[PDB]
Amino acid sequence: PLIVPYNLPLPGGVVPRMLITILGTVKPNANRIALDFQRGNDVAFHFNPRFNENNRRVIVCNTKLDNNWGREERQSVFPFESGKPFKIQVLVEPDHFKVAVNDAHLLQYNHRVKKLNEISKLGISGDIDLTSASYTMI
Ligand SMILES: OC[C@H]1O[C@@H](O[C@H]2[C@H](O)[C@@H](O)[C@H](O)O[C@@H]2CO)[C@H](O)[C@@H](O)[C@H]1O
Repeated sequence: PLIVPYNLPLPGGVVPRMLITILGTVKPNANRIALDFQRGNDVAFHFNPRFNENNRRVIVCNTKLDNNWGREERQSVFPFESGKPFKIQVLVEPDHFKVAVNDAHLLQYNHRVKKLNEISKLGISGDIDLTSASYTMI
């Protein structure tokens, strides 16, 4: 496995047709997972499954610019389960990140950060055993 938090370099940032795949297993009694696609200190795309926010499971997505969080986009469809292996695929499309979990479409997140080729790191954190993190051009 990989050590969490884990940093995956994205050389020359991202670009449409780039597919990023994260394989892991959620720990028992998990509280959170986070993917942070960063442009330097900014977070272009924060993808944050929360297992207990007011006794609901929710996915919170956002962007952080100059250390300020923007408007959250929330998704109540929640495909993760404590204890279970997962696959998160993030496909960069021209206008949005497209996220599928376990081969089922989950959400899209429109690009707020425009300099895609400067989004050069993915941080992976939270209550998971991380198996692999990689990318491919499709
Ligand atoms: O927006 C993503 C960001 O959220 C922070 O938590 C928010 C919270 O979601 C919101 O309901 C409350 O009113 O303000 C909190 C602080 O901005 C998280 O702390 C952060 O890690 C991100 O997940």
